[PDB]
Amino acid sequence: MDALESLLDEVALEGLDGLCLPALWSRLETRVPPFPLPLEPCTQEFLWRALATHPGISFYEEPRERPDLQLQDRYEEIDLETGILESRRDPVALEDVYPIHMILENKDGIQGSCRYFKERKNITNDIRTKSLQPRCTMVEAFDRWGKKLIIVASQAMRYRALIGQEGDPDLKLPDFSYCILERLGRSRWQGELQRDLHTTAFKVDAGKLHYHRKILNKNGLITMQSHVIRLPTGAQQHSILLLLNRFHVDRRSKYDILMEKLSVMLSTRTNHIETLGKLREELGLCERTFKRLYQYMLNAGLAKVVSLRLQEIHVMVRCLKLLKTVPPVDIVFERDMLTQTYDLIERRGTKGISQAEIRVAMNVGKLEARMLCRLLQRFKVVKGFMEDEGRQRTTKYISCVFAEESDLSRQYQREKARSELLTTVSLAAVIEEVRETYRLLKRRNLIIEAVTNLRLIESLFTIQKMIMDQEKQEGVSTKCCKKSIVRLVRNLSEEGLLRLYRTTVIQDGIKKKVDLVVHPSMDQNDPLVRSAIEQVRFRISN
Amino acid sequence: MVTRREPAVKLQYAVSGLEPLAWSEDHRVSVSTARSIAVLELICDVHNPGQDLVIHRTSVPAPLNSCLLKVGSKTEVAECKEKFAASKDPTVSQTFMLDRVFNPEGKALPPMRGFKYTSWSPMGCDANGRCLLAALTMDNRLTIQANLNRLQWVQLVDLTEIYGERLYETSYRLSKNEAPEGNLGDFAEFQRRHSMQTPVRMEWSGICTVGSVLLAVLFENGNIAVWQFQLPFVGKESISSCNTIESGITSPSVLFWWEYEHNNRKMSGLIVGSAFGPIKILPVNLKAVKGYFTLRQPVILWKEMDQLPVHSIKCVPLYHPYQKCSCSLVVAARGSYVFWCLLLISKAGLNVHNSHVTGLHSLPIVSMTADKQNGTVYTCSSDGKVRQLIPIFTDVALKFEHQLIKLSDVFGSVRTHGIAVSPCGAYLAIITTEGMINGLHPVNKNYQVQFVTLKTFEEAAAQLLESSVQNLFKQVDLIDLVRWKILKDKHIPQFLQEALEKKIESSGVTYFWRFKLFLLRILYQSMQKEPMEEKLLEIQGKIEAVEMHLTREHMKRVLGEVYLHTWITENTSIPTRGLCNFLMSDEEYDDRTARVLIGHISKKMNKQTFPEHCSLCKEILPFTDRKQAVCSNGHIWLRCFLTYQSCQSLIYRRCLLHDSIARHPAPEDPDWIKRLLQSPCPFCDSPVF
Amino acid sequence: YPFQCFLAHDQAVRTLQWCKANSHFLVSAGSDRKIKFWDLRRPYEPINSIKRFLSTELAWLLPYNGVTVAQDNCYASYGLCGIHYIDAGYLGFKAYFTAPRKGTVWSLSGSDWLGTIAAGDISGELIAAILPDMALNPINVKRPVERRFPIYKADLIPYRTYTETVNHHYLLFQDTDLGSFHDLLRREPMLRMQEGEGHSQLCLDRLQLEAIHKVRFSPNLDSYGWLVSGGQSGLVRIHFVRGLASPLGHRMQLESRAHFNAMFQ
DNA sequence: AAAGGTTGTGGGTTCGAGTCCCACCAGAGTCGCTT
DNA sequence: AAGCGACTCTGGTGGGACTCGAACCCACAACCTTT
Ligand SMILES: [Zn+2]
Ligand SMILES: [Zn+2]
Repeated sequence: MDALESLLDEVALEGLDGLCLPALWSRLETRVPPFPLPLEPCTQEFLWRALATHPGISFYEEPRERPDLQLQDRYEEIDLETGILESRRDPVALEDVYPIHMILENKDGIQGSCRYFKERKNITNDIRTKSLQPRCTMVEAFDRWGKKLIIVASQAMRYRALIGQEGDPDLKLPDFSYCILERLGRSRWQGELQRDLHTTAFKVDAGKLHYHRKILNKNGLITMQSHVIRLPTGAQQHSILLLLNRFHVDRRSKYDILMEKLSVMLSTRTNHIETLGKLREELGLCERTFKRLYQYMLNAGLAKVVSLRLQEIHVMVRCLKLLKTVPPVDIVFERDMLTQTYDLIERRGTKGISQAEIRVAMNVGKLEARMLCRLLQRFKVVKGFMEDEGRQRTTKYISCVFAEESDLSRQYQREKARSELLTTVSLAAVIEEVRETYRLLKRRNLIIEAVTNLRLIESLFTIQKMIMDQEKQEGVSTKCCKKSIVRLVRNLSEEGLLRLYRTTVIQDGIKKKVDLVVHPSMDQNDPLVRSAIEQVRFRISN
Repeated sequence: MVTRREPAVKLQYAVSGLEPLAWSEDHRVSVSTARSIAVLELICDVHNPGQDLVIHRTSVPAPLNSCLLKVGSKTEVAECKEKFAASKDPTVSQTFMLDRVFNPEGKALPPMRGFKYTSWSPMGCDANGRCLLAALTMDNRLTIQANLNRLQWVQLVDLTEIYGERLYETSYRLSKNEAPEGNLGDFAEFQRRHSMQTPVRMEWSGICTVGSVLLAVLFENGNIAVWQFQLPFVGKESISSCNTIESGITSPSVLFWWEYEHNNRKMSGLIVGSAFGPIKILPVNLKAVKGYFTLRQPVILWKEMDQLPVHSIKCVPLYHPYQKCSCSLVVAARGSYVFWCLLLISKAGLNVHNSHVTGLHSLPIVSMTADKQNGTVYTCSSDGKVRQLIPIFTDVALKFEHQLIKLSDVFGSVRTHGIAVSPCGAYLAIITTEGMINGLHPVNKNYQVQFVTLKTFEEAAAQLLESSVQNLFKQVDLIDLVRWKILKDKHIPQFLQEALEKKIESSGVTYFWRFKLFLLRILYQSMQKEPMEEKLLEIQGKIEAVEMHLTREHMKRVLGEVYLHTWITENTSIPTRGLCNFLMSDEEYDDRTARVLIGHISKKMNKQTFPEHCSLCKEILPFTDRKQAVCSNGHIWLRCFLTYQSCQSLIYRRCLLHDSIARHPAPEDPDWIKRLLQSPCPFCDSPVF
Repeated sequence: YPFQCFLAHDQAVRTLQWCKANSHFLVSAGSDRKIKFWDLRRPYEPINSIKRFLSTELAWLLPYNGVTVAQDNCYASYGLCGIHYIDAGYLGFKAYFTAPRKGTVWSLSGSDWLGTIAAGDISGELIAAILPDMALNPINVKRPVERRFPIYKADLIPYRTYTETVNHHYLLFQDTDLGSFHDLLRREPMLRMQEGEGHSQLCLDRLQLEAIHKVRFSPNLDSYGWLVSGGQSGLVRIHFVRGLASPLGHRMQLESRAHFNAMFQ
């Protein structure tokens, strides 16, 4: 890319927040591919004239001086063991130069983040004539305004810098989705991690960031990778890396580069077998690193656990072997769509059909099938039962001919009555007290039984394990999440059907979270919870 | 032969208007759509290894303000509109309230600001060497658009605005004695003043010789306005005339230019087709240019008035093998049929033959394209059939033989809203949409542009070797087929290499050296951009060698013109002695013609140095190397690849491929280098802009 | 074979009306639930597309610039389904809700001579409605219910397939006294209709044997006040709307008789 | 004796569902001016 | 008075966007788990 365009591109790769003059030189000096000129003081005046004479660039005075940029370099890019680790090595999270303040619903359609967008004033006509002749030298401009001078490229230039030449300018994005893309852009070759965007850039639910990121993936403006953060804990964290397509580079990983070497080694060894120790010794690896590689190769399905006698390799020795529904409805001329939809639902009968499965069967839009379901419910001809499958609490719809006799009805009615029994049987180191569907009522009832039969239960894991086995005996393929249980236990706490007691006990230099759950009939002073604390501290003792 | 090319292009907005896809001589594809014109620019990218079509995307925005055709005073028209809308006659009142020409915007009417039609000019019409885009909205705003910088289209002129004023200044009379100033308060005269300036369709002429181009605009009442533009077109300043000819054709549907040559005599006319069926060529009786001349009397191509609307017209120059003379073939889409007519000047004057090629489609033809080099016709209908239709010469006139191309086999069940063909017939571009799925309607509609290969690589390679036009940019669509093969197979196919070496040996014109440079640069990209490192160094050495050859030939031609015009003793705009030194620098090339030329120049050159100075220093630039100049302070200035002057200006020109750079001409430059600076890029023949 | 075809709708085009006052214009509605007005000189873009509920039939009464629409109820908000007049767009009025209906209106017919409209429902009711002069803004029509009346309603009276329904039910046709509309809003057929509107629930466990499928006013000046209708029963019924027949129709019938008898003999 | 597959954990990903809330609608009410 | 045509004032629903609840996934330490 040409030097003069690389300048204007760098001005446009910052967002609507723009650049200070010292930031611009810092951006050019840190550019990849390298900036062609030496950026001498005379050159800085030449480039300043190239900005002032360009009609798309515009200049503002902001109410307060901006901070200077940090060394942005995100990654370690070294190791003392074989290879190198390019995991994120955290700089100090100093005060962000570019805090997110989205320009919502703009009548001119310009978009981005700018904390001063309503407060800064244009000084274009002070820096240049309307004939685009520059009125100030760079040194005069920086003397007069300093960091308060802010350079911004036109929206057309900024959006182009995000989509490249192959990208389509006609595509409008939601302001939040654009501000994600703009937040990627200013990161250049080292994209923002999705973790960090929702945690500290946008400060939102991970669901919100994912949802708004969807459109950027759908139109293909960004590239997705898994990436690794090396914490000061020494443990290392998985997170998503977002790279704007211009800046995409396929990032490798220590375990990836080392598993390739093991794959090359085992695939070039004509047996595809070696003992773990030699697989380590040929790479100089420690067992702590290598056991990850072994289990990754196994979990990738590339290899199999094998053991052979030493006389078979030439005492048993551990080795690795490498090895690698509803039919569509024909709409009739002669009946209305409500009649025809009811005819469908009766054909399904006792099992019912979902709104999404109706939609596909009826060949209608999402909003159209929604109105069909709404009307038939309001007409009282069809009845709706919630059913949890996968991640989704769908509704299944059954006609009132079969609804009462449906399994969904019968199972739900049993668990409702069983719940009414189990509720009405209720009686009339430093502990802290915390603040419908068939399967959901089953899980509620099972916990209420447990706290009724065992007035204390020692951990949320014990609750989960019995629930997991109970659902597995029923044959449920999904596996119950910890958060689902603890949110469920929170619901029962607000209904007052149990207490959950939490603390950390400390013993022999180690600490354990306790998370006792007890029947409401006892408070944290009861000898039973004290006995539970003691017997936990006992088994935690060295 | 027909297979899909990899990138489908997504469109954000509904495809809109008449015959909505076109492919310019400049390899920009425009689709007219409800909110923009999307322009797809095909680049033979030499900087990346990706096998897809490298499509750069730009768009013309739809206008923000609705267009009112001027029919009277602002108050006089307002009282008339009230009169008609309030009329108690159902016919007058509903004719006013339904017809959108009288009602371009309203309280509950959707604005018609999307595009009705688009036409691409010939090359060389823009201020750069490029073509202009004529764009017509559905509210009858006709505009001329250009992309002067790469990023943004700008409107150069609105022709409806000018024509409305020029009609108003003549009280809507073309001949001032011929009609009264009829009262606007009469619905027939009211309708007429709208009808007489509502554009249907428009087409550009070829380049008339100073260059000029005509634009003919067809109006609903059968008037045609022939605009004349001076070139390069820069706005209202370049509009040399507007003249209106009364075709008299009722309900004219479509227009095309006829231009033809026999015995080196130029002739031309306008061919016009009615929505009610007939087709006629008008003599263009009025024009100002002296080199052209015009047909003497109208000829009727189809007379029947069968009410099959003439939806499209195309024509192609041919040479008839048996009549042993040049002839023009006209093809016109008429309902579901293709009408064809062959026009042949002879001693009898025009000899004319016509027929309908029949059985092509079971629905009306929605678009048509002509392969200008062969007369191959393509035709399309919304059932997704596309039919290739080959003209076969007959001892007199023609026969047409045709075959379906199964888009089903490449895209599945699909609707096709338009087709276009690349200037060399390399690709067919198709506006595809979701088709009927086993008789069900698709739930959601999403327009796309998709491309299919019309030619094999071997035919594209052969046609480039035997190319009569001998400019790569005229043939980007063929060298893209060659490019795709090289990137796919990571080697240059041997027969192409051998044949190209034979051409370079036997002819050696710089076109073949440019073709070699293309193959080698695409080869370098193919092999992942230490035997691979040794191979990379080898072929990069070959690129540098042929790149150096093309440089010497251009430098020789530049000095081979400095010698011809009056000696620029002030050395004003060419580093003449530096170029002479650079050419003499090696004895490796024996060309005595250069070595004596630099002899004659160096004999004639001044002993005064007149050196080039670095503007950041006022210190000399030595002229060490082709690409760039440097000074002791370390500044680096690119050199103009057309004149080797250093591009020290804050704005300078860049090749379409960014392979080369050029300086802007200045008033101090003599005419001959102001002409030299209009040359295409010496390495890639692309516009340097 | 056709001279012209164009892809009017993205889904089955269920109904057409061609403009009487100027035949350059046509309207169509399709099961994409758009009403599209067309200029047949310029078919590439409709004059106006209005997205609406799914519609079964259209009527274009000569004197009014817009079209009156009969809906299939499957996408309308409950209590807002029925029959709407929709201006083609220059006057810019909102849609005029001429009649609420619970069921789908299967068929619609505008009498040009009467300026009234008649509509048949799967409820088995036939209503008629008088439109206001739609050159004038409908929002002033502060109580549209005074402008509509039932012609008849068919009830099944006990006595999924035809024989099982016919063996166990009969059709009670209840006919309005169309002789005059005095005290209309207090007469039992209007109360019966008004208790039908909004509140009544559609029946889906039967053949719909009462449903009315076509309605047609006479286009002829002779019999201009007559209507015919028929439905799933295969019965076809004829009615004279005596209250809308009028002295001007008699005046015009006799003068037209005289002119006709002079022209043909 | 003498040690590794097997598992639970804090947090992020993501997938399709139902929910939101604003604009619009249909009806009834207000009342300045007219009749 | 009785009447009219804007101008409101009042309950109800859907359109697209978006909160919601769930399982699914990383990589680690814990150690149960094995000859
Ligand atoms: Zn210098
Ligand atoms: Zn070039």
